[PDB]
Amino acid sequence: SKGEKLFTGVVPILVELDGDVNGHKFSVSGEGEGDATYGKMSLKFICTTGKLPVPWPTLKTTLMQCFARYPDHMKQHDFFKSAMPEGYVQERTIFFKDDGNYKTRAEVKFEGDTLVNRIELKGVDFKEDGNILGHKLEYNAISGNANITADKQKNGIKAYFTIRHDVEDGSVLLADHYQQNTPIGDGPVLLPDNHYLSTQSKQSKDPNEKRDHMVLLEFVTAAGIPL
Repeated sequence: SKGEKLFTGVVPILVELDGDVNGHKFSVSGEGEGDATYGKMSLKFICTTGKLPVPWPTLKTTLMQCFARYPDHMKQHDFFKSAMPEGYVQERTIFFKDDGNYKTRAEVKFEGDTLVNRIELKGVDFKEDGNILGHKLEYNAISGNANITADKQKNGIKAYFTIRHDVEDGSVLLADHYQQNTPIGDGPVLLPDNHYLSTQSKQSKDPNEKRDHMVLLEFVTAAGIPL
């Protein structure tokens, strides 16, 4: 596969999310640019249905690991680009400690020159007055590692990690992520040795934007296999 060549330049991004969390229905769209050479994404997301009924930080991981920078010595481990342009399915369960869970299914693929991330999210068993539906989580940066392993059975990958969300009382809300990806096309893909993706995130607001929204600058770097 030559999916990697699709990412040497700056790539426009389009994101669409339809969500239902305890019957609160909402939609999110996003736009921006990926520059995988530098592991970079710059993005702006908007709630198109009014007020987001969950905190923006709980949606960050759901809302494109194809833009990670794989160092040259690790290029043979980049499943995410190998699947393009036909794309991959990305499925998670996210278990929020002592609260509900999200189930997500996304298709990530090229539509012409645009990289499109289309997502359905279903959340169940949330506490209507807990830290999520109660909007009690810090709006600050989620950085850290996503652990990747081959799923030779499905010809894709699994991933796993725990996100640590700060709560506004000084406590921490743990979100355990379980991830499966599979190629959409039947062409060959790269099945990796164990490694991780390291994400550095800066989150911000646009002072001219009236819609409920989130601005993100992300840098993502493949690591864990030495030179």
